[PDB]
Amino acid sequence: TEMLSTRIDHDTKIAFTNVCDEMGLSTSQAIKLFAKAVINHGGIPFELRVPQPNEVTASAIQELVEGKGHKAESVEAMLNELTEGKVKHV
Amino acid sequence: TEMLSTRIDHDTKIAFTNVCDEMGLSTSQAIKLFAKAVINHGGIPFELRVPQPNEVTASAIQELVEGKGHKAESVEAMLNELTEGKV
Amino acid sequence: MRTEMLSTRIDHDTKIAFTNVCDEMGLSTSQAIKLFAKAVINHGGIPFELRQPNEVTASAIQELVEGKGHKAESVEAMLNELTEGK
Amino acid sequence: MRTEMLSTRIDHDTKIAFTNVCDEMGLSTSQAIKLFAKAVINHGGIPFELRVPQPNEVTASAIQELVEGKGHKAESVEAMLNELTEGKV
Amino acid sequence: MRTEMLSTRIDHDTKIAFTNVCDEMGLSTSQAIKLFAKAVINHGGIPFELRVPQPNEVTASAIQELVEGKGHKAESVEAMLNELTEGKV
Amino acid sequence: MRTEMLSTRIDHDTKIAFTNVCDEMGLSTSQAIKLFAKAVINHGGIPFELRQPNEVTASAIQELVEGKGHKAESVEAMLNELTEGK
Amino acid sequence: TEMLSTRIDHDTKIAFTNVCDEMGLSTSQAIKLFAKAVINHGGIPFELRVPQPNEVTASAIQELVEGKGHKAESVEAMLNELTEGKV
Amino acid sequence: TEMLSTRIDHDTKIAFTNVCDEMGLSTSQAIKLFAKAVINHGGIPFELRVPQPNEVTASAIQELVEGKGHKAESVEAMLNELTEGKVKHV
Amino acid sequence: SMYKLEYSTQFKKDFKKITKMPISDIIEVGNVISKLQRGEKLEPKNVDHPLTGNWVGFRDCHIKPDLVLIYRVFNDQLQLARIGSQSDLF
Amino acid sequence: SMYKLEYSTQFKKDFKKITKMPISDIIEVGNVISKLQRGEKLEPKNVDHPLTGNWVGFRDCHIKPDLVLIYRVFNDQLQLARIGSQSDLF
Amino acid sequence: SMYKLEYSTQFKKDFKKITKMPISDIIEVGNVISKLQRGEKLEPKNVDHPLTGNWVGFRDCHIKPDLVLIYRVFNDQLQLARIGSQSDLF
Amino acid sequence: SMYKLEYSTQFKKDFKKITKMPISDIIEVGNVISKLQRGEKLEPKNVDHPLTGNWVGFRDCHIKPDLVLIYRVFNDQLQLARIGSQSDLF
Amino acid sequence: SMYKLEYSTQFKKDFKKITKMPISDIIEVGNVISKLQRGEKLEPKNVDHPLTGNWVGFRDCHIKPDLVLIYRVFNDQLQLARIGSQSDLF
Amino acid sequence: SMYKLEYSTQFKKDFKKITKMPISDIIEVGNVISKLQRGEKLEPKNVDHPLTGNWVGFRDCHIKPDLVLIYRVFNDQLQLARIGSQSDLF
Amino acid sequence: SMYKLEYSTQFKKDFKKITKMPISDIIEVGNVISKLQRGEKLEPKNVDHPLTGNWVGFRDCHIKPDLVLIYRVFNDQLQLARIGSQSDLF
Amino acid sequence: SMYKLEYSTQFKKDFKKITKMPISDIIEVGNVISKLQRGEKLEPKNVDHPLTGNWVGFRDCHIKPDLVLIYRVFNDQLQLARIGSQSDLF
Repeated sequence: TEMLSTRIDHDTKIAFTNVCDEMGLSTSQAIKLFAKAVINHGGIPFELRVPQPNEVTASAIQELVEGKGHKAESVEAMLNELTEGKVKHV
Repeated sequence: TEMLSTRIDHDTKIAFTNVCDEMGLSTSQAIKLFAKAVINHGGIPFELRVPQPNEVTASAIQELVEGKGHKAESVEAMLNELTEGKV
Repeated sequence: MRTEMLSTRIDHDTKIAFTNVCDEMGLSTSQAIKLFAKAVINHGGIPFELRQPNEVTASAIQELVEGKGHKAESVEAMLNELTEGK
Repeated sequence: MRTEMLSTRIDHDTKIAFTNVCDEMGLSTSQAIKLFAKAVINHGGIPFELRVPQPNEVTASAIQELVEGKGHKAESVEAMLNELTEGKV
Repeated sequence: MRTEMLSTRIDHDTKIAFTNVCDEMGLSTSQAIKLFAKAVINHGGIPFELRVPQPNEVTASAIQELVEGKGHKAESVEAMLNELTEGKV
Repeated sequence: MRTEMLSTRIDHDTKIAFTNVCDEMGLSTSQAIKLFAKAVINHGGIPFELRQPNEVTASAIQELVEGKGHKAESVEAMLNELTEGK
Repeated sequence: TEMLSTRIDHDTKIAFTNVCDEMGLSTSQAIKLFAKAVINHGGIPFELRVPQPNEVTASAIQELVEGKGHKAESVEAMLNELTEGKV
Repeated sequence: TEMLSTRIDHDTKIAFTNVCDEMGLSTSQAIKLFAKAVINHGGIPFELRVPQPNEVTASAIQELVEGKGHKAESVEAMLNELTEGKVKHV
Repeated sequence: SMYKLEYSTQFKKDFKKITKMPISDIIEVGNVISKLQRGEKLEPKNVDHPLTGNWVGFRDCHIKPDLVLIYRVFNDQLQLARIGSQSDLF
Repeated sequence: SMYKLEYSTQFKKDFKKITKMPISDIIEVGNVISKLQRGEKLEPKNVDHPLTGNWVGFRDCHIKPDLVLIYRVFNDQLQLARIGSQSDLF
Repeated sequence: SMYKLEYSTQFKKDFKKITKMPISDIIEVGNVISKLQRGEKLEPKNVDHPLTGNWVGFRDCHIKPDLVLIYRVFNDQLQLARIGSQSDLF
Repeated sequence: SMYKLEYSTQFKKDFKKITKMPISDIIEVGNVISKLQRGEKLEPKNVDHPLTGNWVGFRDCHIKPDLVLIYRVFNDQLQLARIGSQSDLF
Repeated sequence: SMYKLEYSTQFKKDFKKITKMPISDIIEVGNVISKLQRGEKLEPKNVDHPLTGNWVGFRDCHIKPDLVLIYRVFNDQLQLARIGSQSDLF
Repeated sequence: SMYKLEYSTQFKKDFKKITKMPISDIIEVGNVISKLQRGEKLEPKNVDHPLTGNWVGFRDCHIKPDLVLIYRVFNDQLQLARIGSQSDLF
Repeated sequence: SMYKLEYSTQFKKDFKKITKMPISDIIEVGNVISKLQRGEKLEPKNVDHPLTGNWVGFRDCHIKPDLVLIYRVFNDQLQLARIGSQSDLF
Repeated sequence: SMYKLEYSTQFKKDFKKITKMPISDIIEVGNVISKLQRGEKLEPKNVDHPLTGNWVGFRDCHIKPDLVLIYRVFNDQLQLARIGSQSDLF
C-alpha cells in the first residue's frame, strides 16, 4: 500500500473532518470512496461548483432583502432573546 | 498547512492516477477538489458504498446462525414477555 | 404488467416548491420521483448528498444531558475500572 | 402543518430494488423521496445526471476476463453450485 | 434505411422559444433532436443536469443593483420608451 | 391550453437504441425530448457538445477539388493582384 | 511545452479567479481541465454563446435597413427573375 | 485587460486547436467562453471525465470482440482495399 | 393607483437592442410593462411566473416566446431588471 | 402446527423501544410476526424481500415505513434478528 | 393592394441555391412569400417568429424544416434579407 | 443442446456471499442459470434485458429484485460475470 | 458608528441550536457579530468573503470551521440570514 | 484534573472494545482525556472541534484517525459520551 | 512474428475519409499500424495508452494530434476498431 | 516556389478583407504561403495541422491566432481555399 494525499489549510481540514465524521466515515474512508468512485465512473461523479444556499437560506435572504427582518438594538439584547437568557452579555 | 491523506493499495493508486491524468489533473488536485466539494455541499455529493456492517445487527445475526436464539412458545407469549405485560 | 405505488407525505409548501421546479424543468412530479427511484437503483446508491442519525450516541448524549452520568474519581481510576485492570 | 402526498406508479421489481437500496443506506423510502424533493428545490434542478446502470471497476474486470477467454469452466449448474457453495448443495 | 418519427407534445411558447434557440445555433429542430438522441445513446444517459433557468452574471448584477435601490426612475412607460429608444417613439 | 407537436425523423436503429436507454433511465422518449427542449430554452443554448458546417468553405474546397482553381505565377504576383496594389 | 491563453478584462478575471478559489483550483488548472474536456468530448460540452454575427446576413440586413433593396412587381415576377425562368 | 493561460503539451495544444477551429472559435474565444460560463454557473458546467467511445466506436469494438472483423494479410493489402488503390504500398 | 417605474442600468443597455425591433413590437413591450405597473394579470401567452432559481423574488414573462422580461414588484415599485432573449438572460 | 419461534438477545433489547410505542403499533408488529410464522405472504406495503448486502442470508420487511424487521426462516424456525428503524439496523 | 416587395442583393445570390431545388420546393417558397405579402398568418409548421439575436428587427419563418427565410415588414414593405439553411444564415 | 458453462474469478468471489443465502434462494439462482444455459426465455419478473451502457454485449436479469446476474451468451458458452446486489455491481 | 441589527426568522430558529453550545462558543458568535456591526475587518481564520452567486451581496464567514454565519451590510443595517454548519446552510 | 469526571453507560460499553486495543493506545486515550480534564488545548492531529446538527453542544476529537471521543465540558464537569470509530458513533 | 490483421466494418468506412488525405498522411497511418503489428513500442508523440473504461483492453494512439486510432492486440490479432478525429470517435 | 500556386474564387473574395489589414500582416500572409510553396515546415505558433471531418484532405494554419489559412498540397500544386477568422471559415 501507498498513499493518496493533499495539502489543505486548517479551516478546510476541520470543515471536511466534521462532514466526514458526521457521515460515519474516517477521512481515509472518504478519500478511498472518492478515488474508487472516480475509477468506477471514469470521471469526477458530480459537477464542481461554489457553495449554493439551500431553500431555507434563500428564504432568509429573501426575507431580509424585502425588509421583513427583526430588529435588535444590540448584540447583547439579541443574545439574551435568541438564547432565552443563557447568555445575557458580551 | 495540514494534510488529507489515505493509504490505498497499489492497483487502486495506479487506476486513480491514470483516470486523473486523462482528465488533466494530479491526484492531489483531485482530492482537494473532492474535499472542497464536500464542504461546499455540506455532504458527499455522490453515492456511498454499502456501509460498514452494523455491529449490533451483525452480532444478532451471528448469534442466530450459531443456533443460540431464545425460543418462545407463541407470538402472544413473546409479546407479553418482551413488552413486560403491555400486550 | 404489475405496478405498485411509491409515495411519501410532504408539507404543502414543499409540495408547491417541488411542483414548480419540476414544471420549469419540463416534467411532472410523478415522473421526477420515478426518475429518482430508477437512478438510485442504477447507481446502487443515492447519487447526491445525504443528511447521519445514531440512536446509541443520541441516547448517550441524552443520558449525560439529563444529569445521569457516572462519576469517576480520576482518569486513572476510570481506566482501571473500564479496562478491568489492563 | 398541512401535509399532502407525493407518489409515482412503478412496477414491483423497481419498488423492492429501490426499497432495498434505501434500507441499506439507513433511510425509509419516504425519507429518501423527501430528500430528493428537497434537493431538487435546493439545487433548482436534479442534482445528478440521469443515466443507465454502468459497470463498476470490479464488474468491468470480470467482463474483460471473460471476453479474453480466461474464465473457469464448470461441468453443469449443479457441480458449479456445489463447488462455489463449498458443499451447501 | 427504415425511418421513423420521434415526437413530443409541447405548448406553442415552448416550440417557438426552442426553435429560436436552434436557429441561432445554426441547427434545424430535427437536427437538434437527433443530436440529443444520439448524445443520450452515446453517453448512456442525459449528458447534462436538468435544471430551471438561472440568471447569468449580467442578469444577477442587474438584479442586485435594483435590490440595492440603485435603479433609475422613469415618469411613465411612454417617457421611458422614448428615452430608451432615443426617439423611436 | 395550446399544445403543438415537436418531431424528427430518425433511423429505426437509432429509435430502438434511444428508446432502450430511456427505458433504463425511467422515462419515455416523448418525456425525454420535452426535457431536452425545455433544457435548451432554460440554458439559452444546447448544454452538451455539438457536431460546424460552412457552405462557403465547402464550395471553395469543392471548386479546388474539381480542378477549377485560379493559377498565380508567384506569391508576389498573387498578392499584388488580390490587394489591388498594396 | 506550449500555452493556451486569452486576454480578458480585469473584472472577468477577478470573478473567474474567485469562483475557482471556491472550488479549490487555480485558473490555469481550470483552463487545462477545460482543454482536456474539449478533447475528451471532441466538442465543447456546454452551451455556446450566440455566435458572432454572420457577416453575409449582417450585410443583407444593413442593405435593407439603409433602404437599398431591389423592388419586384410580384412574387411570380420575382421568382421568374431569380430562378432565371425555372418558375 | 490581463491574461488567463495554461501550460499544455504539443499534442493537447493541436487537438484542442482543431476542435476549437472546427467549432468556429479562436482559442481565445473558447477560453473566454469557458471562463464566462464558469462565472455564470458558479462552477464547471459539465462533469470531468475520461474519453468515452460513442455508439459507433462501441459497435466496432463489439464486432471485433465477437470475432466478426475482416481479415487482411498485410498492412499493404489493407491499404490497397481501404483506399481503393490510392496507396498500394508501405 | 400605479407602481413607480424603475429600470436597471442593464435594462437601458438591453433596450439598445430592443429599439432595433419594429415599432409595433416595441409598443407591445410597453403594453406588457404598463399592465405590470397597474397590477394587471398578464395573458396566458405571457407565461408569467416567479422564477424558482436563485432569482430573489424576480419574475419572468414572455413579451414574445423569445423575448423575456425579468422584473419584480417591491413596495410600490415595478423594477425592470433585463429584457432580451433566453440566450441573453440565462 | 407452524414454524418454531426464535429471537436474538438483541431483538429482546430492541423490543424495549418497541414497548414504548402505542399499543396499536405493538399489535401490528405481532400481526406481521404471526403471518411470517404461518408462512403467509405479507402485504404489498410490507415490501418483504431477501437481503443481499451485509445481512445476506436474512430477509427484511417493513412493519411500518420506518419500522423494519430483520428475520429469516431456517429449516422449520422463524428467527428474528432485529426490529427498529433503518438507521439502527443498517 | 398588398405590401411592396423588396429583396436584398444577398437574397438574389441565395436564390441560386434555391433555383437548384425541385420545382415543388421553389413553389413552396413562393407560396410563403405571397402569404407574407398579404399579411396572412403562416401555418404552425412555418414557426414564424421575431428574431431577438443578432438579427433583431427582423423575423424568420421555416419554409421547410431546414430552409429558413429572414424577412421583415417595415411600413408597407415586405423586405427579404436571406433564404437558406440555419447554418448559412446564422 | 446446452451451452458450455463458464464463470469469472469474480463470480466465484461473489458466490462466497451468495452461499450465505438460504438453500432455496441458492437453488433459484441455479434454476435461472439453467434456463439461460438451455436458451430458455426467462420469466417477466426476471426483467431480462441487454444493458445499453458500456457492457460489451452483457445482459442483466433479476433472480430477485435486489439480486442481479450479469451474463452473456458468446458462441455456445454461457459466461457468468457477476452476481450480487445493485450496489455490488454498478 | 454602528449598524442597525436585523435578523431573519430562520436566524432565530438557528439560534435555538446555537443556544445548546457552551457559553464560550456563544460568546465567540457574539464577538464576531459585534465586529461586523462596527464595520471592522475580520481576522484571517474567519475566512470572510462574499458568496459568488445571485446573492445580493451576502457574505460567508466561519465563526468556527463548521459554524458559518451568512450576513450582509445593506445601508446601515447588519443583516444576519443564517448561522449553522455547512450541511444546514448549503 | 481541575474538572470533575463523568461518563455515560454507553461510554463504559464502548470501553469494552477499547480494552482490546494495545496498552499504548489505551494510555493515549487516557492522556487525551487528562488534557481535556485540565482544560488544555489538544494537538493539531487531534482535529478537536465542536459538533453540529443533533450533536450540537458536544465536541469530537480524534484520539486516532479512526478513534473518536465525543465529550463536552458542562459546568465543572468533563462528560464523556462515546468512544469508537466514526461508523460506530455516527 | 507478426499479428494477424483484423479490422471492423466501421474501420473500412472511416478509411473512406482517410483516403481523401494526402498520400504522406496515409503512409503515416500505415507506418503506425505496422509498428503495432510487429508488437513494437510506439514513440512518445503517438501518446499510446489504454482507455480507462469497460473497453476490454482497447487502446488509443495519435497518428496525428487529431487523428486517433482505436485498437487492441488480442491473442495474435491486431484489431483495428476506429480511425478518425476525437469528434468522430468519442 | 517549387509548387505551382492556385487559389479559389472565394480566396480572392476573402483577400478583399485581408487587403484592409496593415501591410505587415499582408506580408506575413505572403511569407506563410511562400513557406508552404517551398514545402517548408511552419513555426510552432502557426499550429499547422490536417483538418478532420468534412474538411479532410485539407490543412489549417494560423497566420495569426484569429487568421486562418485553409490549403492543401495536391500533386505539384499548393491550393489556397480560404483565409479568414475561425467564425468566417468554419
